[PDB]
Amino acid sequence: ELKNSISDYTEAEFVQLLKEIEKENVAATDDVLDVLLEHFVKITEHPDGTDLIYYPSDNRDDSPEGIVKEIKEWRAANGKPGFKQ
Amino acid sequence: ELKNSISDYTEAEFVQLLKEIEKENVAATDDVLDVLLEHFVKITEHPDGTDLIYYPSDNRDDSPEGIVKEIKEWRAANGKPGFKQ
Amino acid sequence: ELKNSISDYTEAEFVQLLKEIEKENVAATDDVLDVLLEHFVKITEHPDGTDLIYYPSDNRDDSPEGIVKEIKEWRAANGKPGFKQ
Amino acid sequence: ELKNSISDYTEAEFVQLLKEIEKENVAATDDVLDVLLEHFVKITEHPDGTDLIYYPSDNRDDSPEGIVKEIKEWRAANGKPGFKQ
Amino acid sequence: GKATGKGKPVNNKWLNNAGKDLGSPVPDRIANKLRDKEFKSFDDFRKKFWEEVSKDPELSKQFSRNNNDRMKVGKAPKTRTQDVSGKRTSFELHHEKVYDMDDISVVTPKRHIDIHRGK
Amino acid sequence: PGKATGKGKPVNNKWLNNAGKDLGSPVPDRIANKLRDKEFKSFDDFRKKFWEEVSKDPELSKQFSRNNNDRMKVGKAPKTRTQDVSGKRTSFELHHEKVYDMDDISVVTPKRHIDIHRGK
Amino acid sequence: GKATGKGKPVNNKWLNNAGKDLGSPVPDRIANKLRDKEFKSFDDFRKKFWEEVSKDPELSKQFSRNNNDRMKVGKAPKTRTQDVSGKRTSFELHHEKVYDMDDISVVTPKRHIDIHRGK
Amino acid sequence: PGKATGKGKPVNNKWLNNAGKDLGSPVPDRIANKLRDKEFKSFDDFRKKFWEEVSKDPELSKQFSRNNNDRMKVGKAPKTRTQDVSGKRTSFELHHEKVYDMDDISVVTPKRHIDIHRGK
Ligand SMILES: [Zn+2]
Ligand SMILES: [Zn+2]
Ligand SMILES: [Zn+2]
Ligand SMILES: [Zn+2]
Repeated sequence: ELKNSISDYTEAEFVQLLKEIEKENVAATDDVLDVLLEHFVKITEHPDGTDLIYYPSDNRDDSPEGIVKEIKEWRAANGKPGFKQ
Repeated sequence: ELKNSISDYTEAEFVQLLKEIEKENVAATDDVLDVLLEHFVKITEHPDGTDLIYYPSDNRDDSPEGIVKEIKEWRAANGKPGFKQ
Repeated sequence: ELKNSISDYTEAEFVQLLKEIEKENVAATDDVLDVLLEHFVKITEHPDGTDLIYYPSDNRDDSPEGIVKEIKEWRAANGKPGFKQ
Repeated sequence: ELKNSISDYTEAEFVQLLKEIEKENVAATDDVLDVLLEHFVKITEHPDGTDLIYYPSDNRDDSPEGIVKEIKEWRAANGKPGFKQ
Repeated sequence: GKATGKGKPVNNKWLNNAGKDLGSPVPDRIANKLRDKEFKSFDDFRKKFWEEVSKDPELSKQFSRNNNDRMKVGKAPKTRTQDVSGKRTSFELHHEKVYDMDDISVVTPKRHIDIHRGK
Repeated sequence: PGKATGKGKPVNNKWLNNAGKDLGSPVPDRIANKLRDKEFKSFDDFRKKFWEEVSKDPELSKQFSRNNNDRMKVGKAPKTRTQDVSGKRTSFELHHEKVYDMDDISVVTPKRHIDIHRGK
Repeated sequence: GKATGKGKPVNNKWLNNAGKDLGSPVPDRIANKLRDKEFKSFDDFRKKFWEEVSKDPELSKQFSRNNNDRMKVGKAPKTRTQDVSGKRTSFELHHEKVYDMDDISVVTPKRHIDIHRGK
Repeated sequence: PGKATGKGKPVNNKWLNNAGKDLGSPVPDRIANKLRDKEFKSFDDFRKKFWEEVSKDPELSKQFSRNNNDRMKVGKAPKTRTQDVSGKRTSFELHHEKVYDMDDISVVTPKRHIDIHRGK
């Protein structure tokens, strides 16, 4: 379900949220996609927001796993709670 | 896919939209649901909007079939284009 | 997620599974629906299987809530584990 | 909606099908996924079936776009009908 | 081709005997809605047939909410568990003797198989 | 975190009919009996349990549509009528007159709720 | 109407300056695929345009997997967060002076607004 | 329920290339180091943790497609090639030669797995 924070999502669950966004990316319109994106921006708290998805750094894989890795390293470097474990 | 006019929906397709709304009705949050409801209100153009779904008149059935039937009759009665046919 | 037994589903989660089936009921084909139905039959262990959904007893409401009630009463009457609580 | 022939799918629609498969790829079980994969194998008619998805040749991109492109070229090369156009 | 035929009147248990003999007939009211209509194939007729059924107040009330939803999109209603046969779990249309509604009936999968088997 | 207390009040077949007036509708007594002495993690937890119990009460559930009953069953507040919404607040809200005292809790439409807190 | 125009050659950073001046031009190779084609509306042209982009190896490689998927179904790629404007979060096509590709450019929402504002 | 033990074996850039022969592919040593002394509820739990660790190992993950890496990331076994499937068994399976001893665990295709248990 759409939790409120990263701490409620296991790495696998977050990947499922990313694949849902990938599905809406190819939908006829962005009505649903943009709501899922706002949710993603909200819970990750990363300053670059959606860029993590649409403009991945060249220092990591452009994939659900790479997105989770970057978020994981950033949240750790900033003393914020990580994914559920 | 979310069209933008009732004339793009066959009665069957509209029922599918109503089923999607029922699924989100039971989802953890209303994030997606509310977007689907705005779309419904927009394309139907009925003054009572979401009431057709959540507050159906007693003179009709509380079902997807009843909702489509009432929209069909209301739109026809007001000279607006009907479902794709 | 598609758990293995009723004991893994809270009443609300089971209702979500029923609404997913309601959505597939109106899909173009029954490919996905029939898989969800087999899963429903498997975990409920009710002898009437899908009849609980498509041929509800007149002694209860033809609805997700009524389906959950019947399953709940039947599983209790047969000393089987109930929904997660 | 799941058609029954590649000729019913526009390239865009086929990508949506591939995205649905990617979403089920990360689902708890493969119940739905496997049904979507059988459909994919059936309509594509490519001898290597699901390999196009899970074991893409290196001479092409491992992406929905690459999958559609390879199917398109393989089908055309074998005189079979192409994507809806 | 075009749909022809009169069908027959049915009670509040139309498909009650769909698993016996040749099953249930096309309701007269339903035949009145489809008569003289053209269909690309029988499958198209089947879809239209079920959609018409869901619009008939007297017939629809004979089905659960989930089955009405199926018919509304042109799919056959699911039969009772006891009447299915393998992956065939929905009512089927049997041709007695392809658009003559007077030669068409609704049967369960189990009965349909028995019919073409001499039973 | 705390326990639910209170007796609530008796209601008829038009329970939320006045949720858009005064302090709104009270917690039904039958509902209070089912939640009394129950422990909740937060008020939000109470709210979910509250609506769920409403969906199980025959006399109350019949007062809502199929779509609204599905919402309550999973613990979400039922949608209000279009005329009673306020912006993105489109579902019934629980108001505290004076945290788990059911006799200080009532159901109000978002529109009415806003006016209550603004001296109206 | 029909699409006309030549467009211009672009590097491996085609939309690098979409948020400056009049943005990026229609790539010549893309103009070669759309030239002389008819479209019911500009929206149809926009959809075809993006679909063509996703098929161009040199251009597609300039976008992430998620953005290529968008273009593949005819939707504009999302811009960087810093370039959005309210609910306008995807690249937009600006008409300089409606199917003259030489008068069309790709701009970010933020820049597009500034353009029609004199900035 | 138990703890994972074993050292596993070194592997190259073609780890599962022989999963369809003999006893299949061994548990990679790097993977064994990450799972050693870890406690699991069941073997199925070990299997999930196993594939997840595989998805995090740079050298191993690069040996799979994007779609297969997504499967392993959530703990599901990667899909085998079409030619190595067996009916509804379309994903790599873990075989015990002699429950959590990683040196007795190997990865095999369903086709090969079946022949192993039938003296082949
Ligand atoms: Zn027959
Ligand atoms: Zn208040
Ligand atoms: Zn402009
Ligand atoms: Zn074995």
